[PDB]
Amino acid sequence: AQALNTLVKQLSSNFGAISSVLNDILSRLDPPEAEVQIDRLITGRLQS
Amino acid sequence: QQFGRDVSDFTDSVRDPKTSEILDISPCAFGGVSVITPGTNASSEVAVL
Ligand SMILES: *[C@@H]1O[C@H](CO)[C@@H](O[C@@H]2O[C@H](CO)[C@@H](O)[C@H](O)[C@H]2NC(C)=O)[C@H](O)[C@H]1NC(C)=O
Repeated sequence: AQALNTLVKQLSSNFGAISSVLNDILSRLDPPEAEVQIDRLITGRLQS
Repeated sequence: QQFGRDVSDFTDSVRDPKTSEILDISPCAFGGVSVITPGTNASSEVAVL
């Protein structure tokens, strides 16, 4: 149960990127720089 | 209140701003697909799961 928590806590971590919600980097920044910060969320979540 | 959250911070329930109806939000659907086969020499038909 603590593994499934620890996986699911870190949905909320930004991993140093802009925001833990994708739509807030989608709707609010430039789609070039939106690609930058979601690619930091994609790899950071993929390490977890 | 206007909306609710699950055990995460994901939003699961919403008060409808047009009629104050309390709604719930399911996941749409997803899941895994498994294929069951008797083997290629004996047959070439499958069931899915
Ligand atoms: C939006 O508001 C209107 C009124 O501002 C709602 O109409 C009322 O609906 C209730 C429930 O059927 C009735 O008791 C009232 O007589 C209605 N009033 C009027 C002036 O029509 C309407 O229901 C609201 N929208 C939704 C989707 O519920």
